[PDB]
This record gives sequence, structure tokens and C-alpha cells, in this order.
Amino acid sequence: GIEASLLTDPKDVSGRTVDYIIAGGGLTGLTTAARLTENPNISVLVIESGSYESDRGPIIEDLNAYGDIFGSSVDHAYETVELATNNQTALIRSGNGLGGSTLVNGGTWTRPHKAQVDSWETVFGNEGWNWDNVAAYSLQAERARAPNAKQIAAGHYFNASCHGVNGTVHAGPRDTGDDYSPIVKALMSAVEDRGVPTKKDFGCGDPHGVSMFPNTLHEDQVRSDAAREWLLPNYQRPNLQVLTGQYVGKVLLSQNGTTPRAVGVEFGTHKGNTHNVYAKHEVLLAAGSAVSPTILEYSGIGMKSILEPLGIDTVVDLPVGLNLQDQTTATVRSRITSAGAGQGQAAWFATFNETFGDYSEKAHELLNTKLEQWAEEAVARGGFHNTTALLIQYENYRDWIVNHNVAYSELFLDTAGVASFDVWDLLPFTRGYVHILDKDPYLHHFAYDPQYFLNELDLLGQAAATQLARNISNSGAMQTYFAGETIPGDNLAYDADLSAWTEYIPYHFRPNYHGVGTCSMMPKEMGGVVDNAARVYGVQGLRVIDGSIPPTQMSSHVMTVFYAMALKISDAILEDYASMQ
Ligand SMILES: *[C@@H]1O[C@H](CO)[C@@H](O[C@@H]2O[C@H](CO)[C@@H](O[C@@H]3O[C@H](CO)[C@@H](O)[C@H](O[C@H]4O[C@H](CO)[C@@H](O)[C@H](O)[C@@H]4O[C@H]4O[C@H](CO)[C@@H](O)[C@H](O)[C@@H]4O)[C@@H]3O)[C@H](O)[C@H]2NC(C)=O)[C@H](O)[C@H]1NC(C)=O
Ligand SMILES: Cc1cc2nc3c(=O)[nH]c(=O)nc-3n(C[C@H](O)[C@H](O)[C@H](O)COP(=O)(O)OP(=O)(O)OC[C@H]3O[C@@H](n4cnc5c(N)ncnc54)[C@H](O)[C@@H]3O)c2cc1C
Ligand SMILES: *[C@@H]1O[C@H](CO)[C@@H](O)[C@H](O)[C@H]1NC(C)=O
Ligand SMILES: *[C@@H]1O[C@H](CO)[C@@H](O)[C@H](O)[C@H]1NC(C)=O
Ligand SMILES: *[C@@H]1O[C@H](CO)[C@@H](O)[C@H](O)[C@H]1NC(C)=O
Ligand SMILES: [Cl-]
Repeated sequence: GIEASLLTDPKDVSGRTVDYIIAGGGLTGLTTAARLTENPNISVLVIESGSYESDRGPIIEDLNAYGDIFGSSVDHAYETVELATNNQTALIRSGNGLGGSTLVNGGTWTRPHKAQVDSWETVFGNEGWNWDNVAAYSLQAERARAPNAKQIAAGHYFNASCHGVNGTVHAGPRDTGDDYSPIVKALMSAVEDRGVPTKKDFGCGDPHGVSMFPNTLHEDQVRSDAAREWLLPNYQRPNLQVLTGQYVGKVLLSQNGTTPRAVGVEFGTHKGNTHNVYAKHEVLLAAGSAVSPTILEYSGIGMKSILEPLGIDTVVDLPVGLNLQDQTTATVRSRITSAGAGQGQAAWFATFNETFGDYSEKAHELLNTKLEQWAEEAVARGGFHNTTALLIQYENYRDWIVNHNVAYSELFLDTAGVASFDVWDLLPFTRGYVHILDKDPYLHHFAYDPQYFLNELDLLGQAAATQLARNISNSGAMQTYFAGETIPGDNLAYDADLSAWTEYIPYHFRPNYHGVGTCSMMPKEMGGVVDNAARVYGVQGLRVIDGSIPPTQMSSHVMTVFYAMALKISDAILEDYASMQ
């Protein structure tokens, strides 16, 4: 069985050499491990802090149990700094175990807007990283099931041209067995009355309007976590080894040559009892966006101003840990009538003007005139180091909004007994950072600061989007099922205006846990940490291959893109393997 195959004893790899070491057995780590070990000549060692959780039971396997796992050993629960917006510490839910956050996520499977991925090539200089190519890889990774009559009647629409059916990640409609709630179609009707589209397939490249979507689960409804999809079918490969229960602390570097070279990693759980393992080809960091950048800093790769005070010698100076981009989420929940009973989720990917409504003109005026001021302010807060380069990101977002009308906010609807919306501004302008606060990796002492709501448009956009969810919950066809609001409920007057919502939101939000950008894939001159093959600048044999690298957020759930990203980087790694013989 798979459990018996896992390594737990450090002595089983201490001092040994393998071709590739992957730090982190999460979404990108396991996808990459599977792709690389297809060649029997290539030995891979995945080092994961957690262990196998896929067969534990409903708390992991049933998507409807979402959230029950929070606070447990399968949740890293990274704590942020005391946030300036509300003087409180927030918790960043992040999966701890083989499969990473795919063990604890909502399972939502959607793709971003074509123009967003295209800009990774045209604005962020990543040759080959455009919608056509990334989408091709995403379809390659996908194994989707079309909806049946019951699911179609509920509101599903599936364009076969936009989905892979021969891939690895099992995806299809969530179906608990009971009737689907008529509230999903009621929401579609409510937005149709406003001229908003409905039933677009959110995997086709223009996510806009209200639609249902596939989920990452098998037909029997078992969660398609990355370990179940990429490791379980392949664990008997002799060349694939997985060490659990250990943290990679830092990358071992040789500076005896021209350019520093990653020769292995140090791992363990506490200072003073560590172990080294070596890589003949490369070290690949896939510990997640909150951690890969710290592994770099502990190794001497990061900003001298950060490393020197901690006693760490700066081997390669790069803006590691900056450009952190996570979203803010708030909730609107209402009681429903029994007529609205049934299962079902849907989401409104709302454009900038749909989000702001009659405040659209004023919001556009800010978007048009405040970009330089915002960039200077974010740099002064330490969210980024180069103002001009940040301004380019902001103008890219403006171009997405004004020239491509991409979705700006997401209003995610859960039913199953209530009408509940989790709402988030998809494109935050704030930029945060993560930096280590000690030289010892095993102390796990770091400052993770997303700087939520420190940009004024992010506060206005979140407030407008959440106000919209309240509005639509009692608009048009939705009025029928409305049986009273419970959240905010008594906590915010029902007729509250936009200003009132902006005062309420800082005290009633949670991180969205979609953090990206801490090792941004963009040119060094634009503040990047990795090139278009995910290679860390100035270091040989070292890559960052996880959610740390996307240089922008996107109007979608990220799994479809991260699986594609891992497969694309895997190909680049294999091309270099052939060049290093
Ligand atoms: C997060 O926490 C930090 C603190 O850790 C908060 O930052 C501090 O915020 C306070 C204000 O809340 C600020 O203190 C003021 O500093 C001013 C000097 O720069 C003072 O002039 C001011 O004094 C007035 O208000 C006091 C408090 O009521 C009175 O005791 C004092 O006598 C002064 O009173 C005059 O002004 C008030 C109107 O404010 C008026 O009613 C009176 O009639 C009179 O005219 C404060 O002491 C700190 O400087 C901030 N920073 C620090 C490091 O302490 C931050 O705001 C918090 N964030 C959130 C979101 O809550
Ligand atoms: C609560 C929540 C809900 C989400 N909902 C959705 C959704 O509905 N749809 C969607 O598409 N996406 C969703 N996501 C996001 C998606 O799951 C993540 O973006 C994705 O898993 C990130 O992949 P990754 O490879 O970068 O990191 P991860 O998958 O987080 O994997 C990193 C791995 O590194 C391990 N690790 C950490 N530190 C170390 C160390 N020092 N050494 C060794 N191993 C280490 C971790 O335990 C983990 O297994 C959600 C995420 C969260 C947290
Ligand atoms: C399905 O998707 C393909 C590719 O995007 C597109 O050409 C086609 O028009 C779509 N069909 C429908 C009915 O939307
Ligand atoms: C959004 O509103 C602004 C300001 O009224 C307008 O200029 C712009 O064209 C609108 N865009 C769309 C897609 O309606
Ligand atoms: C700052 O960013 C801009 C825009 O990408 C770039 O032209 C410039 O070279 C960067 N500055 C430095 C000092 O690298
Ligand atoms: Cl299946």
C-alpha cells in the first residue's frame, strides 16, 4: 500500500544523492514528481512536512465537509503580522500533507480570462506563457466529466471543447444525491434581469456572469486531491521516493564555481538535528507561496536589508518575498424558504462595472488617476521595491479592466439550506510581503503581511462587491426564496450604503488563501525572482515551481492554472536534463 511506501526515517536519505529534490509534496510538487519520474532513469525525492491524508475519511474526502479540517495538523494555519487595517492577526489556512492545499480546498475548478494569461508573456516577458499554451497544458492535466440531465437541469453548461477528458485530475459536477436547489437558477434570472450573462463555461477563457462549474472530485464524489491524482497511481515507481514529516530548511549552495549552484537541501524539524540530501541535477521548491520564499532567504537568497540583520550572508541579492498578492473575503448569508431546499453552488464573476454599479464612474476615475500614488505608497510599505515596475503591474490591471472587461469580483453562492455568499475582490492592488525573522528555519518565525485593504480601491471594491451580494440575494427571482438576512444581519443596517460597508468590511473579512507572487516569474528588471523556466536568477540548478511564481492574480480559482504550470515547468526541467548529460 501507499502508506507502507512512505519514508519517515531521515536516515533513509541522509547523505544520499538523487537527481531531483522537491521541497513540498503539494499540488505543484507532486504533479512535478509524477511527470519527472515517468523516465525510470530519473530519481526524485519529495520531502513533505505532513503525511498521507487521502484515505482518512470524509473530513478530507468529502468536499461538503469543507472547513472541518481547519486548525488541525493538516492545516499549517500560518499567522499574519498584526494587520494595519484592523490591528488583528489573521490565519492563513494552508494544507499540511501530501496534496498540500488540495486536501483542504473548496474544489472549485475554473480558469481565468485569456487576456490575463496572455499578459504574462506580453507584459511580464515570459516567452511561451500565454493563454493558448497554458490552456493546452491545463486541458492535458484535466479529466473532466460532462454533466448529466439532472445536473444540466440544475444550471450546468459544459462546452466539451474547453475540457480535457483524457487527463489526470478527475473533475465533474458535485452531486450529493439530493435535488438541486432552484436558487441557482433564481440567481441566474436575477442577474439576467440586469443584462448579465449566465451559463458561460468558466473553463473557456471568458469567466463572466453566473454559472455552475465542475469540482475536483471523482464520480463517486471523493475529493481529487493532488496526492490521490498524481501520487496514488504511481507510488510503486522505484525512482520516486517520498519522505514525510520533515521540513526542508534551506538549499545547500556551492560557491566554489562561477555562479552559486544548488547542490542539495538541509531538512529536519529542529535546530541541531538536521540532515543533508543531495541533488545531481536540481533542487525544486514547491513548499507554497508562504514558504518557498522563506526557504530562499534562509539559504542566503534574498534582500541584504532583510538577511544581514538576521546574521545571514547574502549570496544572491533578489527581492524575494515581495509582491505578495492575496484577496479579501466577506460573507452575506440569508435564511431561505423550504421551497429553496436542495444542493448547489454557483458563482457570479462580476466585472468592474457590475461590481461598482452607479459608483463605476468614480471608481474608474481612481483607477485612471491614482496608479503612481498607489505604487509609491505600496513600495513605501515594503510590498515591492521598484515603483516603476509596480506601476506597470497596475497599468496591466487597468488594461484588463478597461480593454478586456475582465471579472473584478467573485460572488460565490452556497445553498444546501441557506443562501450564502462568500465574496472577494479578485484583483487587489495592495502588495504585501513575507520575510523570515530569524536565521533558524525550524523556528518558523516569519512576518507574513498581505497588507489587506491598505490600497483604497481594494477596500472600495470589496465593499461594493459584498454590498452587491446582499442586493442580489433579494433582487428579482431571488426575492421568492429570501427569508431574512443572518450575516451581516444585526451587525450592519440592511440599507447600508457604500461608505458604511467600507467601514464594516475591515472588521468582518478573512484572507482568501489564494496568495501568489512571492517569487514572481518576471524579468529581474521588473522585480522578478525566477525566469520563464522558473529558474532563480543568479543560481544554477534551483527553481521555484509553485504558487509563489505567478506575477499576477487572476479571475479564477487557481488549480486549473497551477496544474498546467507544473506540467509546463516539468517539460522545461526535462529539456535541461537532456542538456546536462
Ligand atoms: C492600531 O493600533 C495603533 C496603536 O498601536 C493605532 O495607532 C495609534 O493611534 C492613536 C489614535 O488612536 C494615535 O494616538 C494619537 O497621537 C496623536 C499624536 O500624533 C495625539 O495627538 C492623540 O492625542 C489625542 O487623542 C487622545 C486619545 O483619545 C487623547 O488622550 C489626547 O489628549 C488627544 O486628544 C485630543 O484629540 C482628540 C481627538 O483625537 C479630541 O477628542 C480631544 O478633545 C483632544 O483635542 C493620540 O494620542 C497614535 O499616534 C497611533 N500610533 C501609535 C504608534 O500609537 C492605530 O490607529 C490602530 N489601528 C486601528 C485600525 O485600530
Ligand atoms: C482554504 C483554501 C481553499 C481553496 N479553494 C480552492 C478552490 O476552490 N479552487 C482552486 O482552484 N484552488 C483553491 N485553493 C488554492 C489551491 O489549493 C492552492 O493554490 C494550491 O494547492 C497551491 O499549490 P502549491 O503547490 O503552490 O502549494 P501547496 O499545495 O500548498 O503545497 C505546498 C506543500 O508544501 C508543504 N510544506 C510547507 N512547508 C514545507 C517545508 N519547509 N518543507 C517541506 N514541505 C513543506 C506543505 O505542507 C504542502 O503540502 C484553496 C486554498 C485554500 C488554502
Ligand atoms: C465552445 O468552445 C469553443 C472554444 O472556445 C468555441 O469555439 C465554441 O464556440 C464554444 N461553443 C459554444 C456553444 O459556446
Ligand atoms: C464602465 O463604466 C465606465 C464609466 O461609466 C465606462 O466608461 C465604461 O465604458 C464601462 N464599461 C463597460 C464594459 O460597461
Ligand atoms: C525598475 O523597473 C523598471 C520597469 O520594469 C525598469 O525599467 C528598471 O530597470 C528597474 N530599475 C532597476 C534599478 O532595476
Ligand atoms: Cl471518476
